[PDB]
Amino acid sequence: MASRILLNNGAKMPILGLGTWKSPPGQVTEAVKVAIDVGYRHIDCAHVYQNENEVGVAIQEKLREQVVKREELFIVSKLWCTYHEKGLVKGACQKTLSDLKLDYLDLYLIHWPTGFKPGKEFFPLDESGNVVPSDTNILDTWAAMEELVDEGLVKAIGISNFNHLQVEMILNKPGLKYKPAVNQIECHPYLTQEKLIQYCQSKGIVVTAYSPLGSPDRPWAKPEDPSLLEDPRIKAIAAKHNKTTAQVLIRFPMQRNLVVIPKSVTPERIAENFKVFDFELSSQDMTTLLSYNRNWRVCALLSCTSHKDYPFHEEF
Ligand SMILES: NC(=O)c1ccc[n+]([C@@H]2O[C@H](COP(=O)([O-])OP(=O)(O)OC[C@H]3O[C@@H](n4cnc5c(N)ncnc54)[C@H](OP(=O)(O)O)[C@@H]3O)[C@@H](O)[C@H]2O)c1
Ligand SMILES: O=C(O)COc1cc(Cl)ccc1C(=O)NCc1ccc(I)cc1F
Repeated sequence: MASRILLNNGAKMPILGLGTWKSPPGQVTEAVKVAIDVGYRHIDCAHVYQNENEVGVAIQEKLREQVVKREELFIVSKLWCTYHEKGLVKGACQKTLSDLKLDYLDLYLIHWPTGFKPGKEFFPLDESGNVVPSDTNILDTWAAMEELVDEGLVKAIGISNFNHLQVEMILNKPGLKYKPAVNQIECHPYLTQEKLIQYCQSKGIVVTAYSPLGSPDRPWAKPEDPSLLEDPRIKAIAAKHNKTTAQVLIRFPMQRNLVVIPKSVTPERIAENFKVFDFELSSQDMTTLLSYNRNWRVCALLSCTSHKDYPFHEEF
């Protein structure tokens, strides 16, 4: 299987990338350096992760060392919810560019479909704990994203955590100039996303699977939640292939024509996670993994559920 997938902007995107949410700032520079040294060419970032400066130090060092050329890297970031307004989008993108020490992003995503009140706080709340919306909508935010392409700040634009109706709304936007290249969504054997993936793929939108290992380090994890890495059924498939459970969990979305972005700051795991191009899951393996779906989400948040554009009320 080829290492990159063709986007609807004409550029190629590496199907494996390194995730950076929760990567501590004192560890992520080494994580990204190691990743690039062992072959990663795609890094998934976001302003809200609070570690783009440190990710950028690694990228810049590897470019300066001539370990890789800029054209060989595929750097992704995301517009946070408190920057959905017309007059804030460019500055948000530029802050990310400055922190990453880049003059363009390969892909810039609307991180969530919901706009929040601008200000210092990433999750502005009212006194009862509900997020405070902005009156921005996904269509006007999209027009602002299109401007970034036309200004040379980003090579591609896309969306993240958009449900099928929200994707459809973007595709049906009056005067749409650039289609979204990517929809980045949670996807793993407990949340298989067949409906949303088929819709996006049918429209030429590439899907990126986040939390492919079930995000065991998510800060709201409960001791009782289901665990992909410990699931004996997945362990069995891994054993049959002489691979680790994580390697199976990474290969799974790859064979569905998805991009996948496992996170690690552990050098041995960063390397392990990249060794997924030399085996194949059978169709039966794939269908068996799909059968484990239970519609379980890592990524959901009660404080945001009443926002008009919160994505997870719809079935898909
Ligand atoms: N667009 C969005 O809204 C959104 C939401 C969630 C995630 N994402 C992106 O997707 C990325 C991945 O998702 P995620 O961070 O939620 O979780 P994940 O990649 O599913 O899991 C990360 C966890 O798995 C561990 N791990 C990694 N490789 C392992 C291995 N080979 N064996 C055992 N454990 C392993 C990591 O530990 P160590 O790091 O300690 O090694 C970490 O605790 C994020 O970092 C972010 O870039 C985007
Ligand atoms: O959103 C992400 O990329 C990962 O999740 C988070 C990352 C950070 Cl730095 C802070 C918070 C979250 C988090 O609560 N995500 C869940 C979530 C956020 C926003 C909305 I709108 C809905 C959600 F489910």
